[PDB]
Amino acid sequence: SDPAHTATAPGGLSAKAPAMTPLMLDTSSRKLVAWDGTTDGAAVGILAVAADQTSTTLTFYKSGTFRYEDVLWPEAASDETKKRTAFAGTAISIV
Amino acid sequence: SDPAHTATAPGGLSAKAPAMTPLMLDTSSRKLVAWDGTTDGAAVGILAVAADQTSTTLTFYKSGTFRYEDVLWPEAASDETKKRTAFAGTAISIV
Amino acid sequence: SDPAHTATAPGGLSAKAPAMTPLMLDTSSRKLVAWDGTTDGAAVGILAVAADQTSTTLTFYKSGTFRYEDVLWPEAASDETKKRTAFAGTAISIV
Repeated sequence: SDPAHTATAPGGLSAKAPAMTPLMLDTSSRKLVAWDGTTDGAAVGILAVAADQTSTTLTFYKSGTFRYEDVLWPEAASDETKKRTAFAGTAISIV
Repeated sequence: SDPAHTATAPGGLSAKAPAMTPLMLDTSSRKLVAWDGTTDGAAVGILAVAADQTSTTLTFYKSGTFRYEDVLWPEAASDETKKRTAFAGTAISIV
Repeated sequence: SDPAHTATAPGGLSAKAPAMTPLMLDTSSRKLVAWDGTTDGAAVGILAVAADQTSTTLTFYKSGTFRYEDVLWPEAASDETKKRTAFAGTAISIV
């Protein structure tokens, strides 16, 4: 049914991040960074391999269905519905 | 070919919506609602399972290729081109 | 591996475009046109069949993984990172 395809892109993480972390683009450099949890519609992917500020390239999921309880959401994303639709319009969804 | 993958998310419809209805996010709650046909780029999916105002979860297509004539476009979407590219950037397209 | 799915949409090119040309929506007509290389986040597809200003329909990739070296980026897209994440959030990625 729904394949979880991976992808790679330049990383600009501020700190170490585990797999299952939502990612967004930095608006200035357009590197992948952790989603802030507060910018609506900014999530673009889910980190697939743990990484940090030294990681030049990140490996991330660009498709699939992920359980709500399995994604390591940022604490600032305090609303369950906005998390559940954080990937709407991408090939990623939340169950 | 181009399988049509489904997804689920919280719903906030105000009226009955048959399958094949384009959906957008509500800008306040970020629940899935009917695409208004007037906010450019806001369509995120196509309802897969008929639903209504009591539906708490909507089941929607997040990929696939759909015939222009089969999608139940909102009437306020009066321009054919803008309908045909309403899903550009998503995994959905119109033929 | 990650299938590259095609799509069709109304085209609005003003010049010849070979296959592998990044595409964006025209913000007035919402026809598919060449990505300018400067509007951040506007790339929505990669042309799959060469086209020109006479083409009424463009045939494009809406998913897949493409090599950075194979995509025919516009000259104005001068920053490698911004090209590499030009499709983030779509079903397309760059390797």
